[PDB]
Amino acid sequence: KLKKVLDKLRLKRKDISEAAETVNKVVERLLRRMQKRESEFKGVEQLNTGSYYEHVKISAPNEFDVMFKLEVPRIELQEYYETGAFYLVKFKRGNPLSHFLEGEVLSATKMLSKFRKIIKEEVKEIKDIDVSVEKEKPGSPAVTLLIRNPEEISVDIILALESKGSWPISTKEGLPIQGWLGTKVRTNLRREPFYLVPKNAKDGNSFQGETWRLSFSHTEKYILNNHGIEKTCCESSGAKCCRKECLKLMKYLLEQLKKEFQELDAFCSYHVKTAIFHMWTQDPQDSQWDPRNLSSCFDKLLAFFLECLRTEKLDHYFIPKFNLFSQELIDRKSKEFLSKKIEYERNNGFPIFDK
DNA sequence: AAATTGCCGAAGACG
DNA sequence: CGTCTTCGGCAATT
Ligand SMILES: Nc1nc2c(ncn2[C@@H]2O[C@@H]3COP(=O)(O)O[C@H]4[C@@H](O)[C@H](n5cnc6c(N)ncnc65)O[C@@H]4COP(=O)(O)O[C@@H]2[C@@H]3O)c(=O)[nH]1
Ligand SMILES: [Zn+2]
Repeated sequence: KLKKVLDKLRLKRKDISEAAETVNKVVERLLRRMQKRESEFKGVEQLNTGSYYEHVKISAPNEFDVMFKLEVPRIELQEYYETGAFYLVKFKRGNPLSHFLEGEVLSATKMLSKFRKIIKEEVKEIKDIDVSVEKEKPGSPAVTLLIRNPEEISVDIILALESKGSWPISTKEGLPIQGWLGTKVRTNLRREPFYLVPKNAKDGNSFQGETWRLSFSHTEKYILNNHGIEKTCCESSGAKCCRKECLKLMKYLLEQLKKEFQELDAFCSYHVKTAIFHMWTQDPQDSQWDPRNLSSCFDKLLAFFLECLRTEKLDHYFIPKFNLFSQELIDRKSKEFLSKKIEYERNNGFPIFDK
């Protein structure tokens, strides 16, 4: 049954070819524009991120996430209150970024506005492809493209500051992978740079326009590609596990529920991905994720998610004091609403999987 | 030093 | 299952 759902969720090679060809053409053109010439974003490099490049994209290849990352040396971070995730950026000259300053502080809003303006002008010159820039979203770090290939494809272009220093201390007790992927992996991952994206902290019913947010799309991608306690997990001379399949089933469940209940707008795939990371830490043995145990693994994930929902607590995997299910982010009656919907599908063999 | 190229793992496709 | 194929990612090369 779950097996038949996964077959339905599996992407088609022909759809992947058509979508990728068009997406890569458009992105490459955008990145080229950033490089040339008197652009403040001149040194940006591309990193592909999110569901599709993690191989956990379901149903259709119609959503692509890409980071344009700018190394900016000699920055000092100041934690915006005690959020753990949000920061203000200051500088340790006649530099490319001096006009994005709001006093001594590097403004996320200003920098993102220019970045978006450049993309809009470049997109206007694309004539062989039907692509447009979607309207700006409140507190989004993304410049979102809309492509008609003729099928609809969304591409999020995410500006990110790259910092080569050690990660901010709010992450010190995050990434608890020591009994799973191990201490050498954790240490090496934490020696990689960290990123800030111009997503603003929500302060009441407004946004703080200078704040940036930590991003670990890079570490997350590595983990999804290197997810076993055994090095050969899912390799050609190793054993297939069901970790990713279990994540797909969960994303699907949430996706289907979101399509018909508007009171679930505050929930998203990132909550599901965060939940399963915790599950992978809780159950690190590959033997616990044998494909023969898919049903029980999915049920265990469901139970864990319901418990996060009920206790109003889902710790960011990298920033443990940052609660994705705080009352401030998601109202209590939204969590109770999702709770009842999940229990129903769980007690009725997921009729919603039949669309 | 932008752009090309080699190399192969991940996973879809099909028997 | 095994074998084949395409795509993504990386960095040496020029
Ligand atoms: N592409 C992309 N979109 C993002 C990201 N963060 C947030 N968003 C979209 O930006 C709009 C405002 O974000 P919200 O905080 O209101 O809603 C998000 C956020 O709560 C959380 N979420 C999603 N992704 C993350 C990541 N990567 N880290 C931490 N929290 C995350 O859940 C909601 C998910 O909805 P979303 O598709 O992200 O839409 C957000 C809103 O459009 C981002 O990093 N990358
Ligand atoms: Zn595996």
